[PDB]
Amino acid sequence: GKAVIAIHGGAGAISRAQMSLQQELRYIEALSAIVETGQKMLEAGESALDVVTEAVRLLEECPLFNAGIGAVFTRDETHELDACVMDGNTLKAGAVAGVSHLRNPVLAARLVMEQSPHVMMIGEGAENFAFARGMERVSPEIFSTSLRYEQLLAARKE
Amino acid sequence: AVIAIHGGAGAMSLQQELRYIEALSAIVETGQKMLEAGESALDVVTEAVRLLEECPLFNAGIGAVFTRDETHELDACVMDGNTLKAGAVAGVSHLRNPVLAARLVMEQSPHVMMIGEGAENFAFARGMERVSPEIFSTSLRYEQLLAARK
Amino acid sequence: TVGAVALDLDGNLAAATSTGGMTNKLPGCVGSVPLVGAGCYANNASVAVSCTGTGEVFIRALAAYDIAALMDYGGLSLAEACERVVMEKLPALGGSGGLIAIDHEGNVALPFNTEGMYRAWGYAGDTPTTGIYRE
Amino acid sequence: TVGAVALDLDGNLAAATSTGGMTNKLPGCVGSVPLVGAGCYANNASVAVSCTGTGEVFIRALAAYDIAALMDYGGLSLAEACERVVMEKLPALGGSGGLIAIDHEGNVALPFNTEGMYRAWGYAGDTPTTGIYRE
Ligand code: NA
Ligand code: NA
Repeated sequence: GKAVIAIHGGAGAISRAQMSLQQELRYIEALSAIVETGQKMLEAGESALDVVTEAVRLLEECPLFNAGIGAVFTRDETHELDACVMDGNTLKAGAVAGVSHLRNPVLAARLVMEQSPHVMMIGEGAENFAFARGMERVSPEIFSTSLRYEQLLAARKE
Repeated sequence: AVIAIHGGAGAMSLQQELRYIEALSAIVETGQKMLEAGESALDVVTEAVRLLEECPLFNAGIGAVFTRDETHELDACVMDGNTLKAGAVAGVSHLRNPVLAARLVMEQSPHVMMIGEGAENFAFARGMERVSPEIFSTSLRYEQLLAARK
Repeated sequence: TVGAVALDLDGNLAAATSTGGMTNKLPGCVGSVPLVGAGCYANNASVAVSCTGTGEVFIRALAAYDIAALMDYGGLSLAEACERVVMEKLPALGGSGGLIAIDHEGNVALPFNTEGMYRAWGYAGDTPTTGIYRE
Repeated sequence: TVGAVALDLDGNLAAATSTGGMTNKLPGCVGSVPLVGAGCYANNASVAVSCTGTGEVFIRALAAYDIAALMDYGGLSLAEACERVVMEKLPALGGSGGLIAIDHEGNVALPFNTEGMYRAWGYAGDTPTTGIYRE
């Protein structure tokens, strides 16, 4: 077939009523840049696997989307992140759940895939594996944004 | 109405084999009796797996294998083919019967799966007992660890 | 939740998914995202899928593998497998959300049963399409 | 790793799976046992399955659900499905182990590709069968 990428940044209660065009455009511009980067890599002959990794790493970096930077808050005002990646060729996969000290959980998940005999690692166990592979440790404070903190307060009582 | 159980698949005196056979029989017999008495498939697979956890011969609850760091990390899951509800815990070290914790997740929470301390906190906050992970330790499985490292 | 699926020029499929989960979530809970066959699946013989929505449901339904199996075993088209899971099976289990999928033949589907899904897709050497709302 | 599968007098299937994992395992590792459709799956429409063995491979092949999808969508007998997964697809990914499965008609299958699976089964008010080694 023709080389192709699809991305998403989440489904649910998005109301036309609730947004301005300027607000909408911030999401369209983000989505367009990430899919355009993947279209460029695909066109240069990069693998699906490297393409889906960088796309999800960019959506993680993008503070508009609930992954890596801009992750939602837990009831304890922490962040706990999960990611997964699968290679349709080799049928190999990797995943992390419950990680708070890894900036790009889809990269930690690629690391589980490519540098371990395992598909899934969780918590400090997953973190300690990644740090041992030279992945850098962060504070979970790096993921915090006012937008997502505001949503937290709005959802609860003080 | 029927039950199957297993105690795991892998790579002996007769007396020794017989201990495994005996354990398996008593548990399949208990499950058959429950079925006959009209008990739910759900309650029957729970109790069968609880009895297999309690049996030190099998790698679940009491008799759990050792990690590289000589600790115990346990996983369980249960699924009801009627409602298609499910519950699972992974990486728990202070719950005697991970299958009962999996049931609790299925019944008392909106999530299918909880992990680690957060799985444990959910359970304790709902009256499930905290145990020392030492209680899973057996001599047979320790020596299998030392064998493995060699 | 965020995700990507790709077919490459070599004909390889891949899928990736990532999330911070639900605002106010219980520490230690795990939705479909990191679970192969629930939130993420790819197989060169069928489809690459990345999922977003009610984790409890996406797990119970094995949303992402269900697309694969429905195609591989069922003989459904991608459009058919996507409608079946997202518009029928997931709603009857109480599931809301959607997914992105690319099949081995390079067909793209972005189904969702919710009001919106932040999404984009493009063929290599083609202009991209973006979306928030239905249609 | 231990498991049980059951059909009751009301025609309900259920499955349960529990483990310590594998000796010497890297801390924070998670195999098929806690992952719905990998180590554990029950649906009254198809089958109940509990799996034991190479966790990574049972996840990648979604063994437990794959039995159900092969039966439901593929039209395989429980026997044919179990033979395909445990004898062909699991070893094709470099995995060994087996599973216990009961379909909604109450067929029983206990396939393994290993030297041994500690296993036992019986219809209600029948004497149980037990087994360690092959045949
Ligand atoms: Na982000
Ligand atoms: Na035991």
